[PDB]
Amino acid sequence: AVPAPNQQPEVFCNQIFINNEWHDAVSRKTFPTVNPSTGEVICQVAEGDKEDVDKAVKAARAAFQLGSPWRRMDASHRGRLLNRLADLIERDRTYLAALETLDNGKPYVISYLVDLDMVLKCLRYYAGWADKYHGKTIPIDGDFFSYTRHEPVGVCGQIIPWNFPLLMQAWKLGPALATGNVVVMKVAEQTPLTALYVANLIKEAGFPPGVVNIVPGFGPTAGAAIASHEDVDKVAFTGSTEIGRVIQVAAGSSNLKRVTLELGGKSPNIIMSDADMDWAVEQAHFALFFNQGQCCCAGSRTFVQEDIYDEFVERSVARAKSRVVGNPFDSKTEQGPQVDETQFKKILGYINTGKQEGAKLLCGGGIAADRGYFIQPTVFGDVQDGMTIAKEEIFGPVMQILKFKTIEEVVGRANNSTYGLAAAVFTKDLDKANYLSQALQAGTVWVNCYDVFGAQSPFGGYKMSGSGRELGEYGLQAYTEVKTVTVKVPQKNS
Amino acid sequence: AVPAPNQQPEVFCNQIFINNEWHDAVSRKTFPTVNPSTGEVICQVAEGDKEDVDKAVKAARAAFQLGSPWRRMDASHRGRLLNRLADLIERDRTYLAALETLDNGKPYVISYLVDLDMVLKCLRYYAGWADKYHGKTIPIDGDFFSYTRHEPVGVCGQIIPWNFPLLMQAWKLGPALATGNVVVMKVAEQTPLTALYVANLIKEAGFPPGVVNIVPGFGPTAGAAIASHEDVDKVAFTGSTEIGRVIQVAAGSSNLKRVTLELGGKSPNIIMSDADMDWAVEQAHFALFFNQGQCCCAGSRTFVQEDIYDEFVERSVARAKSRVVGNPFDSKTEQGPQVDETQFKKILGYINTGKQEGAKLLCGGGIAADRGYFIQPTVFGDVQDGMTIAKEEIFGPVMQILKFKTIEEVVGRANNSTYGLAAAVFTKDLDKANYLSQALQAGTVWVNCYDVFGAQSPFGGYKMSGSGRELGEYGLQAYTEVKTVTVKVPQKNS
Amino acid sequence: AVPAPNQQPEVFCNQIFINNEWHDAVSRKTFPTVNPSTGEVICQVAEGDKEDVDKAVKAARAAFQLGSPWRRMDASHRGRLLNRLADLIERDRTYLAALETLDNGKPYVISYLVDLDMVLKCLRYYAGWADKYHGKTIPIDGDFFSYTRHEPVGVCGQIIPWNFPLLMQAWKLGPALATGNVVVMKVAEQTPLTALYVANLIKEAGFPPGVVNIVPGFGPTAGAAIASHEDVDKVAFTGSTEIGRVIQVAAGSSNLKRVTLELGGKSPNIIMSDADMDWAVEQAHFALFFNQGQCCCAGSRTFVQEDIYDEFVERSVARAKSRVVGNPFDSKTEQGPQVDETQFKKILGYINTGKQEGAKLLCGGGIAADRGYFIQPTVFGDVQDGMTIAKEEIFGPVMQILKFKTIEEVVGRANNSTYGLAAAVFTKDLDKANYLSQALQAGTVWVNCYDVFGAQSPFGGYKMSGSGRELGEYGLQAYTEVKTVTVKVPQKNS
Amino acid sequence: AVPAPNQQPEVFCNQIFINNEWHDAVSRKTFPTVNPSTGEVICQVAEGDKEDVDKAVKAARAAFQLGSPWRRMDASHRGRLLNRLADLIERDRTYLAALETLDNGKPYVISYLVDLDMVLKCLRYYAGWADKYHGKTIPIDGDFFSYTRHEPVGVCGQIIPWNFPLLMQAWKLGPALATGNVVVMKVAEQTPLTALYVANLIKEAGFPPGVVNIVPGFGPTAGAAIASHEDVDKVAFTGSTEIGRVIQVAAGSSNLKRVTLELGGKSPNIIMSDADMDWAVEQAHFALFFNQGQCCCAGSRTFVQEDIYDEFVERSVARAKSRVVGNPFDSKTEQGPQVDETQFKKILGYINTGKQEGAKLLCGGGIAADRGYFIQPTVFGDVQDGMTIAKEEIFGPVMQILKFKTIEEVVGRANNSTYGLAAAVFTKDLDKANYLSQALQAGTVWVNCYDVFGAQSPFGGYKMSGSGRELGEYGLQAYTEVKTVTVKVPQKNS
Ligand SMILES: O=C(NCc1ccc2c(c1)OCO2)c1c(Cl)cccc1Cl
Ligand SMILES: O=C(NCc1ccc2c(c1)OCO2)c1c(Cl)cccc1Cl
Ligand SMILES: O=C(NCc1ccc2c(c1)OCO2)c1c(Cl)cccc1Cl
Ligand code: NA
Ligand code: NA
Ligand code: NA
Ligand code: NA
Repeated sequence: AVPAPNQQPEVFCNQIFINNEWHDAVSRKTFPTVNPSTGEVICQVAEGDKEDVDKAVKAARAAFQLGSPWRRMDASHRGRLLNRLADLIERDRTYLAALETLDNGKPYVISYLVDLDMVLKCLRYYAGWADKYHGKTIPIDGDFFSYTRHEPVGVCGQIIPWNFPLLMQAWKLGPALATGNVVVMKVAEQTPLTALYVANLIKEAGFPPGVVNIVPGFGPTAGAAIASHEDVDKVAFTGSTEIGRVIQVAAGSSNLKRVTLELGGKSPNIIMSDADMDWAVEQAHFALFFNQGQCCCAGSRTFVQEDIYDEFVERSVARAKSRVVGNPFDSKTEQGPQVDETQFKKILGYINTGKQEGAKLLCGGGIAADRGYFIQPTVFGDVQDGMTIAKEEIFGPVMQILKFKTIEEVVGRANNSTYGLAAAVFTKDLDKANYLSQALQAGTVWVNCYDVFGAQSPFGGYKMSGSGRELGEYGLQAYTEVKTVTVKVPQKNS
Repeated sequence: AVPAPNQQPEVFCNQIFINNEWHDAVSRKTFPTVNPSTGEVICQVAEGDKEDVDKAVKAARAAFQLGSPWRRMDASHRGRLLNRLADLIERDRTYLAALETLDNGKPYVISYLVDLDMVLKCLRYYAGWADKYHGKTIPIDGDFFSYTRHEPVGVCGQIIPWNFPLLMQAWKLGPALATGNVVVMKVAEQTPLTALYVANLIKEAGFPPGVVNIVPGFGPTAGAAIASHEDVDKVAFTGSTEIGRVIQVAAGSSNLKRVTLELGGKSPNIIMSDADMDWAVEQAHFALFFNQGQCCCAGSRTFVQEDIYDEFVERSVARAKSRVVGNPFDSKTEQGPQVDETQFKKILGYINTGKQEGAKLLCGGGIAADRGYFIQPTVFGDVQDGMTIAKEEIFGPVMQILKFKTIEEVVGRANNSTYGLAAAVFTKDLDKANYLSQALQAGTVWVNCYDVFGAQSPFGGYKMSGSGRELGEYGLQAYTEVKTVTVKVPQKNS
Repeated sequence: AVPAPNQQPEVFCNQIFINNEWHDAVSRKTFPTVNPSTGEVICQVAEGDKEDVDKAVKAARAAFQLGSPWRRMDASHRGRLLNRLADLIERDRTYLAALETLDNGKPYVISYLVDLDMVLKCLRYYAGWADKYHGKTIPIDGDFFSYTRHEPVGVCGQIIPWNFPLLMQAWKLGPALATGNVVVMKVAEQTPLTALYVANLIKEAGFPPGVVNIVPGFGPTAGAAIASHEDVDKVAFTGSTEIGRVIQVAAGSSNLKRVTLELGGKSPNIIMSDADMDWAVEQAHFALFFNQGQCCCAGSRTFVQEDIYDEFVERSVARAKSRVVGNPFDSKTEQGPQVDETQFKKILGYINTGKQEGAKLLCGGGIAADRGYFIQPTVFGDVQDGMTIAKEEIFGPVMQILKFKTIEEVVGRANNSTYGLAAAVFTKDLDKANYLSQALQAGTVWVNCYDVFGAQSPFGGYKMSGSGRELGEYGLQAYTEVKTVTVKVPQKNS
Repeated sequence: AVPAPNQQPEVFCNQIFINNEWHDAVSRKTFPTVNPSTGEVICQVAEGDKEDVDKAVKAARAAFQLGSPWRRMDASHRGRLLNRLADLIERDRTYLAALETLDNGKPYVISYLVDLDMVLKCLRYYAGWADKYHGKTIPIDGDFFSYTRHEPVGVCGQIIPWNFPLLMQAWKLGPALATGNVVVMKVAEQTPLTALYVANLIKEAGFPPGVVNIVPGFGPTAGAAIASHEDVDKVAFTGSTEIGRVIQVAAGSSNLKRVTLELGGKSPNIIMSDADMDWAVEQAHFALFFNQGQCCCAGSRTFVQEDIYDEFVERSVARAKSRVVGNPFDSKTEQGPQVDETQFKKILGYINTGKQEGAKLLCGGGIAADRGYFIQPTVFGDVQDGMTIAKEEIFGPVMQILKFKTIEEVVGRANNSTYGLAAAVFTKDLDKANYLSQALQAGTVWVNCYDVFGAQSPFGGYKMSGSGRELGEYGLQAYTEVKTVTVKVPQKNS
């Protein structure tokens, strides 16, 4: 049940947001952001660089000074401000969902019902944590009173991706602001607009100036400037595994800022022979093709027990052949365009590679429209662990189906990856679900479902899929600096 | 492996323990403790009364005075003392095991491998908690520093049953001592001996005098004096639901002391048609017959799905007839005698009451030896929910087997009870297991097992099976008094 | 900026509230509620009794059924509902504040700025807890997966007092509803009206029918009915220690329902000779006289070190004489009337008692007006520990000032009470502060302040001031029932 | 009351420890470890490099395989093993104490009463955590059951320093083993002996082969090997801020392993004018001179209020001159030799800068014995913030005394450092205490004490003193990898 979208939403924010004001870049340069459905430019956006990041960091540092409005504010009041922000986002939900669809390509129905819903749920979840993340009083030996203070880490540099622009902004801001930090945020060049607008709403909500600063721009410039900045206390980066390597080195090279990363994956989706066939087929489709395949936790390795392989495959092809690709503003559209021409071309490449390395093309495999970055839903069968398409993140509507015989075999094959973001298991058997959930080396294990996120439950990678967790109580850990205070007392008693 | 037992072990402690010293009752009166296996007196025990509880409580109060050795001792040291006590108990394991069997009647092999293992594991678990039950520092509104101290509740009265004499002592002392409380404990007249020997070890381990005081005696006398005492801060009572209510009333009429209760049960053991038959049969036998059926969480309503009912009943009667009843010191014996004559008569009465209401007596039904309180492993088939034996706690080797058709049915029938201590579900199905464990109104739900206890996991009743939880972190809650300290500061900052 | 009050607000709700609907008593009976300022009837209210409670409990039980809208609702959505209730209460703040003052007698400026603000803060605080009170996964011995579910305790009977009608309602509803329980609430006959109007807002907020039910009526009838009810799972009572006793006995005689109590106190306010004199004198006046002295935690024993005694007393008496008594709607008013004629008389009796037993009456001591129930702020000096006014809760504007010499002395005297709700220490010295805060046997110790409450920090009694805690994370404990699920697994690994 | 030392303890272990066996370096190269009191070689030690590290990592990885004895072991049993290891270390206490003094130089009385006591206390503390670090059950949105498993991070590389050889080993092993990780440990070339002996005790204790592996060697070889190893999951480094940056860059350039750092400091010790003079002077002495000044948290900037400055300086100089230097095994010795030639020369270098830059050398200043790396207790007065000795970590017995006026001024000065490991405040004033503890940007703030460690309380740096915390519950975090398991259920209910 969804409000009709404005199919050409106006843009009101496209600059640098520092101290609750809008700036051009110091260089006065701009860059274009494109509508992926048409390939035409939406507008130019302020192209931030090191000098701009420098202004934002100083503004945040100022806001963080002992005795500032933000530092003195009651924790409960930080929660009031987060709740007010969620309220304003709801007020503007229909507009934001459309703007999201315009800049990103995802279907408006999904932006509205999924993304913006999750944004509201995330911010309202963290609003509640603001005054509940207690330190401890500690029964240390001797005549001492010892306790810990949970203080903010300080100035947090936050780098976010283009696949879920508003949701990722929320995943970062929620825990950060709940714990009284200040942020310098770099948004993706492919999708800067919606986070920029939310910045205006952060102003409207009443956050003191400098508490949230947003610098659009490129990675080799704006992003690198953040990771390497000498007065940034903490960096949180979501993006490719390859770039997460650059970030941590830059943190080592600079001021030894604390680092968390959310990176790529090649998550195994395991279908046992006792699985509910219909449910598992639809879920495996969802697991892979959701959001044009542009999900770090995409179920891009579908392991199917040989007894049910043939039928599972037949039903999966039928579903993929009937997945509607088209204008993201049409309510019937299941899959919009890929985010840009670079991804468009990289995905086509992987398709070309999968055919060459002997995988069996079951459907799709081509461009799905002559304008915009639309790709046919694609399904490869008889995929082998050694193939490129079975090892590398494609980040597109390309499905991999593999065949296995035993539960021991599959555990080994599933875990034989340098990735470890997520995994799933479909089975009716209690013992099989418990065996696999324990044995799978992944940050999240779904059982008879996929892509089930809740602001209550932590998310993050094992292995090279990242480190640290977002969401849940766990999402607060990376944003807290712990101070022990130990006080001599006349005579300690229990 | 089990050392050969001393079948008539010497008794060294048979009086009232106060201030690490042994006292006669102030009346000098004593009572007999009997060997359940023969019906003969083992020895006399000091019969503690109100005047003896008063002495015990005054001693405990003095030990709890601010600045006392017990109050000043580091938390980690209370932990060291508990580990030392466990070490001492293990040193005297073979002796304690045999004395447990002599006074209580359970098989020596079980006293040694189960009861004593569990006593050691309980004490060592709680030793670990001594210095880890943190208070909080709290982001309170305004210019204040606010925190909580987790202090001991104070003088705790503890009344334990006769079914697991040593283990029940450990479940009480573990948490209370870990958190720095002092104890006045009343032990069952049926089984005073092992608990009094452990008082010797407590002194030997170095607990300051008055920290643990033990008063053997009767219920309406010593036990009542504890529950009704004006200077006792907290009572923990394990026993029947009936006496559980005397305790809460006595607390309310006196000083409004804090109360926790571990009462009776009539726990449902649910076997679905897709259970592993062999496993389900043995586990169901175990679930009911363990400890001569003297378990508050005995699976005394065995619900079996109609499709497998017949096979289940045949296998269950075969197993009940094979159960060896004899001298608990004989290694072949699976079942010792009931704890005393009162229990002996009562259980026999219940069997009669069941042969009345048209339940099929399938085996046993009668006395099993002309010497001692031995009762034949009894099975009732085709039991109906309205029958007295399907409603009331028997506390003897009497198994009730009921039939059911659907999952909705068994849920309602299982839940239709004023008891809710435990429950079990046997099934291979993920969803059935999850549906039932959520739906069942019980303090503990075991899946594909029964009587699985861990010091790590809490245990306690829903409904009239008690309130509060023992074991786990949760067992600390009832023994902690929370103090908020809120301090005016010059200027609060995050 | 306090909006001008309507001195005669309209009454919209005066019936029994069940299933989100307004009912007359089955008996059709009503009782008058009085304006303690004029002594004249405001209106009549439905007089609920056993049969009305029974209907409410049934409605509550029905709303609690597995699969019901309240049981199935996302934890996070319970939070949304609590947040909406707060918004509506804030929308109607001016009205509720005026209504509170009409029925209770407290100054309108205080109803508006203190009570209402605290209600909003309590509700918004607990809103945040709804989806954050996690159960545990537990490293139990053996090949098992063991975890705890934190389930709602169930049908909760809440009996609340007249001193803080709206605030006490919120302190009870917040934790109960955050944790998914259902409520049958008995409001005070002196002050039923504001609670009933809030019921209307509960409906407007969208809480399912039967989740909150309110039965206005008397104590020995509606109150006792809830306490003794066989289908009420938990009872929370705030009132006199004497009635707390009846509540506990009732719980024990019936179904062993869980019980928490917030009872009376005789809280010591300790002023060291090195305290800021001006601040100490204002805070001491506030501590005793706030809300016409009708606070469970009133600083009703003011201990003042002998070096500063004569000056403190002189300043205290001066402050008491200038305290403005009169019309609670008049901004100039500091002190309204006591709540009713029963309290009025009780306070006059204690005043006479004080004079009779030799306490030095320094000011007031009598009736301050003819209409209503106004009492002169009264100060006794040279009070001794053995005096009745030094021991018993007066619950009126009657201050006790006692002289002490040493910090070791004052600890014993402060602690020599059957009460232990709160205490305070005024001193500039770090060591004196830490010494006293540790040594004082009280649920809350304020340092250099008094009556500092935060939804974040727990509050409750030691000894006979009650058991359990309200506010903070601690306030969730009594509203939770712990279920252990222990599942057999093929092979346990770390 | 310290048992007599063996002043020339025999060495039993001097090789590489892998799989509970002793190995020569693959290259058979060795290196001398020297007694710093005499400058004479104690013995040769296996010089491990990359190849030996690879052997140790493979051993660790194997011990960590699902289904291995270490993986299947009950968590409570891991605790039993830690406690057993502690008992063994206690058995060998005088021996390890003497060998520590022999290889490191610290006085045997301190090694015995401080280092080994703290090793015992740390290991016993973490033993208790083994089975108590619960994951969560989470009330996620929707029809799901969601929980977290707290799993081990896996193969942990641990690089420890030479200043507290045994204690640092325990600080790393306690948490890592309590949570069921496996370790590859690199010990400092200056002090490899006591840690290798503890490896024998780990074997004796019962730890499976490969769970703990120790590779002595140099930093740029063995250490860099661990940090860059593609199969090490986590690294914990304690050492110079300079090296810590190498560690974080290796992490980033290899496998993105998780990293924690405990680095250097320049901690401020703040003496307010109302401090207790005698106490403050003796504690300022201890704060800096402890462990030959070889403490990361040394109070190396002693800020003293101008009103008591002169008296404080005179008293400090007097105490410094009386500080006994010499043979660490002599009971009168307060200060042993520095650890090695490199440190010796670097300290003398800093003393030279201090003189060159115009700091008043008040006592000491050079070599204190003709044999061994003994340096005189040195005090510089009237130090200025800009001086090299006020800024850089000296890590020797060189005291900086600075003069200040206001509390605001000194906060700004103390916080003007890229270090933030610890700090201390001396004052009798409640408000001053609270103001400073909050305001100081340090990982630990001591009040009226210094160098007060407890296993219960976390320790770690702000800014460039490190990241992550050791000790306490917090110390378990870096050693846990969190897994979310989200399960579809028939129907979610509260
Ligand atoms: O729509 C859902 N997930 C889609 C999804 C996929 C990848 C994502 C995501 C949501 O959030 C960030 O990454 C979804 C579902 Cl089917 C069930 C429960 C909760 C949720 Cl949120
Ligand atoms: O106005 C306050 N207390 C008044 C008060 C007294 C007794 C009470 C109460 C509020 O709530 C229940 O009992 C108050 C103050 Cl002065 C400082 C901080 C927070 C608060 Cl809430
Ligand atoms: O002797 C102590 N500290 C000395 C010390 C200094 C630096 C350290 C350390 C111990 O452990 C690691 O770093 C000490 C003191 Cl005076 C009081 C309580 C507890 C402790 Cl352990
Ligand atoms: Na775009
Ligand atoms: Na007996
Ligand atoms: Na009234
Ligand atoms: Na050496």
